[PDB]
Amino acid sequence: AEVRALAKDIARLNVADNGLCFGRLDTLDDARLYIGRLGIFDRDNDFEP
Amino acid sequence: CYGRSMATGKLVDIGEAVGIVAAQSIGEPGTQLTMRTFHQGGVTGGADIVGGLPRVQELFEARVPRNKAPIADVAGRVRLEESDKFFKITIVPDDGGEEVVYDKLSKRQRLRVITHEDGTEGVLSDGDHVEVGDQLMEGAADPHEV
Amino acid sequence: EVIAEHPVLLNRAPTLHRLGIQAFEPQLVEGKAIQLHPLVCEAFNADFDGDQMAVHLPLSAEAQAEARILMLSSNNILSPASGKPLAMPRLDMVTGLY
Amino acid sequence: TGPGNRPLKSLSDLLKGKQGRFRQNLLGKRVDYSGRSVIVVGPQLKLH
Amino acid sequence: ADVLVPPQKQEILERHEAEADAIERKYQRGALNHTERNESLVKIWQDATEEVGKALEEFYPADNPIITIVKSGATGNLTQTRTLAGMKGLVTNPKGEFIPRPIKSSFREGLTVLEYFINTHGARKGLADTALRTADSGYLTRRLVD
Amino acid sequence: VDLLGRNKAADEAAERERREEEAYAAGVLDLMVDREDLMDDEDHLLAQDLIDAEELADRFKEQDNRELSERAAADREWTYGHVVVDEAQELSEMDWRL
Amino acid sequence: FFDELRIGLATADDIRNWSYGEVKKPETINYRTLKPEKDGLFCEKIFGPTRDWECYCGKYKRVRFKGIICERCGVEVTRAKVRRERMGHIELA
Amino acid sequence: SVPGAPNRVSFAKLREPLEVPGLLDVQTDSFEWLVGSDRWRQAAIDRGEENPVGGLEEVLAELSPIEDFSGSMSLSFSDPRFDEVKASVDECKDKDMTYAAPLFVTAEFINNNTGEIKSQTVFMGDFPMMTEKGTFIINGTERVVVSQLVRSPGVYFDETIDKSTEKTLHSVKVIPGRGAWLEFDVDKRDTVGVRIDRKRRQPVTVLLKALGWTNEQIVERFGFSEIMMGTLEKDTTSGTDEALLDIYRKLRPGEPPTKESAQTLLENLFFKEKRYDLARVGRYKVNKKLGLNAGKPITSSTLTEEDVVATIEYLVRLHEGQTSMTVPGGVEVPVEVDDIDHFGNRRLRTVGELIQNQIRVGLSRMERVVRERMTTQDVEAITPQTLINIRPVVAAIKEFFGTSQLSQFMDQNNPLSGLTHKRRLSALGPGGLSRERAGLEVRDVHPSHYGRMCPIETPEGPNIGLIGSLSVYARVNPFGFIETPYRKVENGVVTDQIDYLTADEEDRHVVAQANSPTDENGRFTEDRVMVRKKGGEVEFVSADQVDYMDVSPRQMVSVATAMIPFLEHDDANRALMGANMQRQAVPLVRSEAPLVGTGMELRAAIDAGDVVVADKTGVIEEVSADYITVMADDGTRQSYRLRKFARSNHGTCANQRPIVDAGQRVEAGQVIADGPCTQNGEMALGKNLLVAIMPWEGHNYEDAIILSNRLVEEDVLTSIHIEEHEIDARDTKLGAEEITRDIPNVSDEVLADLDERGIVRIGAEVRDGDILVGKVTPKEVRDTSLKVPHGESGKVIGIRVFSREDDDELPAGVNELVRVYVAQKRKISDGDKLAGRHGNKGVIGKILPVEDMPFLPDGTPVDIILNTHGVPRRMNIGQILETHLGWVAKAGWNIDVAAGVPDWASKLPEELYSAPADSTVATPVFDGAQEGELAGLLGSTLPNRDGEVMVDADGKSTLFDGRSGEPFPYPVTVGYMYILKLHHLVDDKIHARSTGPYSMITQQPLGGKAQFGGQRFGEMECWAMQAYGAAYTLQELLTIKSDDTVGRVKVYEAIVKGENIPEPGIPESFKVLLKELQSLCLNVEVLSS
Ligand SMILES: [Mg+2]
Ligand SMILES: [Zn+2]
Repeated sequence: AEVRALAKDIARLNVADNGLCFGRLDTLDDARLYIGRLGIFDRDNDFEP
Repeated sequence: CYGRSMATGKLVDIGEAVGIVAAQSIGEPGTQLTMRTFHQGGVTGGADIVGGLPRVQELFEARVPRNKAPIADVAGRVRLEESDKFFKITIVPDDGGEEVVYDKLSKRQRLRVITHEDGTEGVLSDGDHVEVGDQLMEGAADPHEV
Repeated sequence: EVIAEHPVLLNRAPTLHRLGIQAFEPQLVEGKAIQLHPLVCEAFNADFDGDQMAVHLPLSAEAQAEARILMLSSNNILSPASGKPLAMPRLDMVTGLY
Repeated sequence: TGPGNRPLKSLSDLLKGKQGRFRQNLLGKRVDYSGRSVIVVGPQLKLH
Repeated sequence: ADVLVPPQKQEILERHEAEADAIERKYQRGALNHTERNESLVKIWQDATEEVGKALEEFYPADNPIITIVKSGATGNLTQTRTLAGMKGLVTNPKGEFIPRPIKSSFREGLTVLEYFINTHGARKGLADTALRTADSGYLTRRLVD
Repeated sequence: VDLLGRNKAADEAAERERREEEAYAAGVLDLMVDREDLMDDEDHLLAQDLIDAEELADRFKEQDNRELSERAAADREWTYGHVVVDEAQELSEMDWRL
Repeated sequence: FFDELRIGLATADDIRNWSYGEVKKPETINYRTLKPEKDGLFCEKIFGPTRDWECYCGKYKRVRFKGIICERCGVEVTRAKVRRERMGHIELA
Repeated sequence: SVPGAPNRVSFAKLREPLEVPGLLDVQTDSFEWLVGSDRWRQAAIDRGEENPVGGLEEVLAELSPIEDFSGSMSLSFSDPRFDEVKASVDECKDKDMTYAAPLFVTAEFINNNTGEIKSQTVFMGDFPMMTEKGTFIINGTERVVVSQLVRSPGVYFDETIDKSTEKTLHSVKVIPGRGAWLEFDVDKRDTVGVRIDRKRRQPVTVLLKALGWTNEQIVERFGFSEIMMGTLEKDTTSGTDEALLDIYRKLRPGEPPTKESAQTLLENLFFKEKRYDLARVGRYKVNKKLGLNAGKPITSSTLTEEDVVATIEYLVRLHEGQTSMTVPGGVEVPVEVDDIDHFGNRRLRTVGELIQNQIRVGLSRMERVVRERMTTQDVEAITPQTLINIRPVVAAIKEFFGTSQLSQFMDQNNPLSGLTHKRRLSALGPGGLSRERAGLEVRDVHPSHYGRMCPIETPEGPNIGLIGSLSVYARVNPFGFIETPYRKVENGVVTDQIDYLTADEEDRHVVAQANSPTDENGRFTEDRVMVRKKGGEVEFVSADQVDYMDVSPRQMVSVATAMIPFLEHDDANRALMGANMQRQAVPLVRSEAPLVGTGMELRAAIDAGDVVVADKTGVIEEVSADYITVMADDGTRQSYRLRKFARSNHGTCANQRPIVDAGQRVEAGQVIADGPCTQNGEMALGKNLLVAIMPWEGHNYEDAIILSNRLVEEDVLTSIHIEEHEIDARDTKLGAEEITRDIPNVSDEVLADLDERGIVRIGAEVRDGDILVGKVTPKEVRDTSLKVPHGESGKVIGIRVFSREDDDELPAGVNELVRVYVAQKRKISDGDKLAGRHGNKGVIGKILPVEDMPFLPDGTPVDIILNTHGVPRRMNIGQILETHLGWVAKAGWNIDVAAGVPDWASKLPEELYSAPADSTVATPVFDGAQEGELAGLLGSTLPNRDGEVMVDADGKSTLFDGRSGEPFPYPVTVGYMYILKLHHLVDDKIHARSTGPYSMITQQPLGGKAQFGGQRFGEMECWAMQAYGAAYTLQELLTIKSDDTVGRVKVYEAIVKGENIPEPGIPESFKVLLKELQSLCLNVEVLSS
């Protein structure tokens, strides 16, 4: 189970290596939302995307 | 040529069936290796790295690897171009006089990495020097090409 | 009289390597369980929680010589796969020496 | 074919078929002068 | 008396629990997919299990019999010691996936009903897995012998 | 292709290869220890109880896993989930039929 | 002991030498008291005693006649079930 | 609830809202339904079921009427009646008879040509009956019919990955109780096809037209999906007649069609009840899915065109990826795949239903013969008796209880073994599954098993996962689905209302854990609660988001699992091992209830049925070792016969001993005699032994166990084993076999024990080869006496003889039959397997003298020594918990409550504040002695006779070395543990062979201990010998010892004559090959080089 989970994570990261970020969205509240192939979150900041 | 016998610690004797010993020694620990999923359905588990018993089966049967990595036919200098999903690598041989091209290398497979002692040269890139039989793409080289 | 110095082959299936069969010198014992040396268990992959073992009797002089020379347990201390010691202290012995 | 819908045997089939010697059985034999019993720890025994 | 429980096991867990909460929070806002949320929870709880194991190793005296057996090379692993006196950790679905809810209890403390029920899955799966692995091992061994 | 149809030939060679692989897998299974001869402390699941010869033989085949972009483009009879046509006015009626 | 094994193509003389007698009668066994026919596929004088120690005419039935030839039958009654290992030949026109 | 149970203080902190039901109700209720008993009828009519119908009534109503082509003759059946049983259970088991009752049904014949009726009672045969113990007695033996798990009839949708294109494809199949299958699917080319009765695949539109649909109706009902329109437009068939003809051709190839049969074939195939039905459970399932026939009750059991159309629409909607579907006029329902492993789909064929199906087959044969022989008799005189043939029905019943997999010999190893056998759920058997079907997948534990099938119990052998055990609180629906009880919960307060939910019902709600902290009225104290969600996902939810709660923590476990103390401290693997080992503990001469156990031993022992329970209140009148007399207060007198030294199916002793004395007053339901493994009415599968946890000189290395000689001297682990030897005398082509005291060419001393009949006298000691009964046969006679097999011995305790001269019902050809019973006391010996309840098992490696064992400071020697290295790596630390508590139970405790109760004792019920020595305690599996409570109780133990405490607060005691005499340098854990003597004795595992019988099919030594065979020398053993380079030994093994007959005999003679063994060579099987090669004119020659 652990080996397969880690292998799946590695393969997903390798696939996402090419063209990580598609674009950006500006919200009417003046926020920013980055759209890409992977979900990257700041584990040190309450997992803010 | 065979040399010291592992069981007796002395030079192998004439007539010893080293072949069966090697077969048993390689096969007995096979149960410790990772294997293909035993679930009947689902997607192919070989898409993710499963390099355990299946890899040994592939090697001993001399079958073409799934993630085949082309090898350099000639030593020289590498010049590299990239596209949306394909690489276009070429080797210019220093002592040779003809460019050797690899034109259909998918980008879903990564390039080779050097990891030099102190230069930290990292991934293969234009201008690097490659010897004969070096792997250009990160993966598994085909035994027949070698 | 007849059992003295007559080797017997002990085997435990499945036999995954040559050290799954080994020659031993018998000793008549009271009871009906086979007394196995603690050190060879790793070779046999045996645990005394109900495991059984088979015994074979070489008859011819050549077979007896082979059992006494090639197959005797004291001559197979090292594993053939890697040469590491196999008949070596385990479990209680390791903790005692430690 | 004659009696019943079975072809007549021939010498070559004695060599081809699983009967005879050439084609193995791949199954273990049962051997005389053999026994089987439960094992217990003989800590006092010598290695041999 | 000698199956010691590290005093830092209640803090570590709650700390990581907070992180888990945060993940669920981000999942409620739509910043996370279900599978990716489960992956994040699995990573967080793996980190928590590693921390609990380190704390258990630090706490135990050098002369404790339970740790003495493991450290002497006689039997077992620190993983088994953690499962006994630390926390059982993550368990797998019948389909092989990790269950994001860990078994925060330990066999020293005693598992709850649902923890035990979910633990039974992989326990029964291993019985068939071990039998199946021998088939592949024997296949490769017979090829090598031939 | 549709008007002429396929000759519906017989693939004897591949069938024989599959038969030989299945026979080898069955021999491998027969090579394992049977329930009657088990020496373990207690009865337990054996490989023969869970896997058949055909499954084991298939388990070791190459089982090519080409990508869809490769799998579909090489199959004249592939049915796609969606079709996009730019400059569609240029297609002939037969192209629309296809 | 032997070290090599060879197969050649036998000439008619070699086939003749291997044989103990001609199998001329195309019959296996009779019906009354199921006695094999003479010169048949189960003939006594070519292959040997029917099962053990009994010649075709029956006048020789004693285990002591290890090296005796029955005059009328010509059967060389012998131990070791020779008829399972002794073979014949057929001359074809 | 037991009036006269012994006291056993419990550590349980939760109050049980529901008591454990009758454990073996699954058998008794099912059989009572089958025969339509009065109790079953009263129970069912009170559930809401109107006009209940029994199984026999159901099959007879299905059978009747039986009519000819013209419809002039009719035959009907009604009122199945059962007479008194022919013989008592004891007499049935004595005379090899079947415990059966005559069955009578009234058959009415009607002849429309005259209108005259002729009713007549028809004897339908001797129906085997079920005892109060839930077993069937057949031919003197006791048998159990195990409940069978099967996929219930209905409609099942699935999606699978195409192995060619990797595409996902959807399919559906309609599974009826009987009749043709109907399947629909969407292929890799997005074409909807239908397979009728497993024939060739064809477009679904063909079937739709076959049902009378026109293109307009198809394009109206469908057309929401383009794939259906494509299939319709790409179909080469138009018209109902055209589709019916095509279906006829694809169902009945070659034969000429006709309009007369075009509609009739389909109508008979799928819609007429006499050939197709959903069995009233498929109908319910197909109504619940697809939202069809909602509201009104199930009226007809057959399929309908609406069902087919709804199935097609559901399949297409599922392929399109929709989640909600609404049939025109039906209720909206979800669109989803069906999990075949879910107990919402798997149902249970109980014993009654299996017997009913076999009766149905027999009645079908009877219907065929009746239909045949009405035409061959004068209609003006035919009567119900002449038409009826009861040979087929009795043949069917007799065959089901004989050569059937589900009817199995009762597991009489011990009472718990039989009790678990009765509550067994077998997935295999006729109609269950086959070797070609699911392996790994079907053996998994599914989330829906919770509270219905135990996730731990399963046989160790090839049936792991395929055979399970019913949970304690579970029960079967009339449809056969397993329900389990739950408490209602409202507004966050746990309500006392109990509802039996099926898995399908349970998936729709949220269920909270049993161990929910609640106030006095049931309000949850914690704001958050641990719950099970729909998909079997465990979650933490708000206290007000719960609909149901578990009645008890024992909900998910079965009897044997519930009998494991401190189960939650053991890993699932070792818990399974302990549960299975509890099932194979041999009864001991003296029984002893566990010192520390669960509150399950008493109820399990009473429900197993091996303890004699007083029928009604009374006064004991006369007690003997053979019978007990009770003078009831109602004036009736009861006499209970006790089984003494009776042989179990497995060869164990089934002695029953009274536990009451004359003049005692006994309440109804009180236990008056203990069974094989009970003390005072509760399980006593093992013995409580003083155990020290330590390695000892290596004699307990690798799980070996060291036993004190006391266990041999005091018969602590001694057992009684009884074996049965049978022999028959028959007719022959040359005469008959005769039995007499005379045997030719034998000594006068070998037949000394024989009596006038040539049978060994009772009480005679018999050993290997001793004559039991002498039998002489024609080749001037030949000796064929029965003799004791190799390695067997004992005392002759009983003889049973049956003879044809005395009208005994022996089988054809047999003239006489004799059975001799030999009993032996087996002491505990080296190699015998001992085990605890926590999966700790090992063989006895050494039995030390009493003075060699480590002994306590007062001089008490320990009884057993267990190695330390076994516990920590197996996560079965529960065995340690018990070891501590078992000590606190042996030596009473007294909590000091002077300055208030200690903090650790705040949860203990006041009854646990103190107890005397040799006290018994109860610790349920998931609610019992906590770690802190046990730690304090260890420090609150009473002093011994000398006024000192040996086991300290840590549970350890200073032990003196019995050999050297010096105290061990460190304290050792000492306690009392309950251990079992398992039925894996070395006495019947030692096997040896020098020479013996050979298989005439291959001339190799036979295989088997009872066949005196040889050990297998496998191919891997050949490889191992090859690796050694031991050519001579390998050749000797392969040639002399197995195959070569001439070499075999030659080597035997050489050994017995003291000359060196000769050289094998030129094998016979090589000579045959050489002669075959010569036959092909190949001059094969052996070269000397
Ligand atoms: Mg074992
Ligand atoms: Zn003669």
